[PDB]
Amino acid sequence: QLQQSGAELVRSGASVKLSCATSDFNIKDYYIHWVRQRPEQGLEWIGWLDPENGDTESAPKFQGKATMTADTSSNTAYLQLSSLTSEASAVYYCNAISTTRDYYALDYWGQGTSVTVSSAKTTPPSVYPLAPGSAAQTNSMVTLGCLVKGYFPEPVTVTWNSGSLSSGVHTFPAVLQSDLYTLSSSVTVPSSTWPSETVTCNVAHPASSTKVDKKIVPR
Amino acid sequence: DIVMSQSPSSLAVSVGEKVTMSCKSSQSLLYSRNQMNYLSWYQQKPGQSPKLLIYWASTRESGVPDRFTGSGSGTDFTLTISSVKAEDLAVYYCQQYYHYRTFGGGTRLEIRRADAAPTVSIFPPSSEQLTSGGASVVCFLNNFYPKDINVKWKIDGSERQNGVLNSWTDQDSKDSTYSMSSTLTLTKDEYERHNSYTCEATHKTSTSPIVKSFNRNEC
Repeated sequence: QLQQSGAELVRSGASVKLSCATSDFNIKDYYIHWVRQRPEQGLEWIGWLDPENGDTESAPKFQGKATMTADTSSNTAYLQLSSLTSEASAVYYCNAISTTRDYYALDYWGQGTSVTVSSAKTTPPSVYPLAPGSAAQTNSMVTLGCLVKGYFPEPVTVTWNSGSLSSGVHTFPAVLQSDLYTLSSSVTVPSSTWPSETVTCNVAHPASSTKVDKKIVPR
Repeated sequence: DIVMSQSPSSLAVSVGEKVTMSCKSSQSLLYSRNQMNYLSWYQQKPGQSPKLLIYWASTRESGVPDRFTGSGSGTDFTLTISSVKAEDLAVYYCQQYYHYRTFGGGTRLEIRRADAAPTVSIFPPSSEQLTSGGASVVCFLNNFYPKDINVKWKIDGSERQNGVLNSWTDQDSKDSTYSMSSTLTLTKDEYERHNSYTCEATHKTSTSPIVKSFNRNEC
């Protein structure tokens, strides 16, 4: 299981340092590949690095614009992207591959790092509880929501009751309006569980170290 | 530089049916003094990192259902899924690793299921957001199929087609339905200026518009 660094907001023309680490094995027994995916776009290969000897290779597209290094001491792989442009805004993945071990190729992937290249500043979100209107209890099921408004950049994580409520949960993709993101999430539980029991939506915005817990209380 | 092209760009099939998607490269991926086809297939479920399914054109990765089969040689390749499961929903890509690495445009696999009417919920602005001068009205339209749906907002009878944010979730891995969020943002003043707010939806599942509304007056 690979661990990648957190979301990054970088200024146009600046550079970024991305990390990919693991403690479940020696990164020396693998080849490290970096891959990126732009919004509503496909996959794009960037290059590979052999931690074992420092050998590397980049796609023509990223020649002399993407340094790849490794620190086998802490079992970590790095990818440096220089002179970043708005086009480089995407989700970067690291992929550790190996076939010299068993009769099957070992393939591991990181969770991805969201890199946004922009002139805008990070903006924490406002979290608003969405309680049903007076008319929404004479039913059997009840729907509640949380509105995560005006943040930048992506992404945000939303959970309900710290993960104890997952079935019935819907988290909608963020929409960009006036250079700020807005996202909403809904959860549907039995009318017998709420308001009798407390429902809370938890929001985290990595880019701004923002943590919010908002309890949904009836109107 | 080798170019990869895939077809179809997307297709929908119901659970249990067989599916075949192809991949084409502008140059042969079969190494002469080796007899190996340098091609691979990856699967990427929504929100997740891609996963290796097949390499060497036909070698299945360990832990990959026998449902997936890779065939082809030279410039023509195919990925086949014997009996599609609702969990197979994702985007499939082929990658050549003959000369550098390049990914095809991918094939999006959707799941066809029985039609389902949406469960609609409308939410007045939060007392907290109003205390900040903002007023967002939200409407959720959950668990519906097909994806095609029409939503319109009405305020005191007058429709509003400006200042509305809509977002669709990816098809659900479990029930194969779609959900959508529609947010109407106004200023507190404009909000306090009217009484009736309506979220109206049209879906092929009904010959009548599903309507939900509330009057600011009530508590």
